Amino acid sequence: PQLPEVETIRRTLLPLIVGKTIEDVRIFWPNIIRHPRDSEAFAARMIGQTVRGLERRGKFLKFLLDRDALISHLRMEGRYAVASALEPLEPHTHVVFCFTDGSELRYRDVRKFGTMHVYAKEEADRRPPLAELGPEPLSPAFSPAVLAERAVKTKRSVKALLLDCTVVAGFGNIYVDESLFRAGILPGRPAASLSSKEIERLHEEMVATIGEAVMHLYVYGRQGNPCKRCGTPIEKTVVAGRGTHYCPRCQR
DNA sequence: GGTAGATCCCGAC
DNA sequence: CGGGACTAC
Ligand SMILES: [Zn+2]
Repeated sequence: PQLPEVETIRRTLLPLIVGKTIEDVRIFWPNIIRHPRDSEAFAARMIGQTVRGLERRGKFLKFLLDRDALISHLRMEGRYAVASALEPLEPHTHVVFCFTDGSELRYRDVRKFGTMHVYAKEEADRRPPLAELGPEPLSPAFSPAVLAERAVKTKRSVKALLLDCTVVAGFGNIYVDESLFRAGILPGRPAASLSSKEIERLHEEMVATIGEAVMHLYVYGRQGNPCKRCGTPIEKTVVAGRGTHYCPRCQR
């Protein structure tokens, strides 16, 4: 799930778990648990705590309990469901939080790339994976000025810059490619090569693109198909180690 | 310190 | 082969 999907999850999941008390935590793939390193300590500390809130930072979910926060990332294919402890689990279920009311919060992930970290609430923001996370793309904290400052100080491509979690929180591949197209900027452009005008335009499109989604693709996954604006075949290459889609006419 | 690289998984190729 | 977010040049 990308940022907008994670926000939907945050909004929809909260009422399904708020006020419920954890009675057990069951772990079927320990590698998902990143802190405490010992999955048994992770499970033990959560028992007896009640879910009080659910927040989002980038693509991370932050479950707020009594004492602790659970920081969860779903990566490409992770998903949460709330269901009865009486029913068989769905395939690829790796972590289950059992509540005293007989319901469960279940984490599924066919790829097993997801991560979970638990810390005392007051420590979560200064520990991995939240430490160093950049500003929310939809917050005034993410400004053209902030973007420009990062762009000038690097030799990397503009795409690499936007994918950097320290630059902006949870701005995914699909939105990077779409935003760059809408801004008329080639993904392989050196970040430092962007004019003040281009930085302003890029910020504008980043906010518009992801903002619209949080509330029709031009290039992403459209290689070999005509550009919706000019008819030129969309091309796909590798930039910043990722599949990258662009129109060679609209973007410069 | 900045930057790339190794790293995890497994279904679709 | 792809992909989000600790180690070594
Ligand atoms: Zn075009």
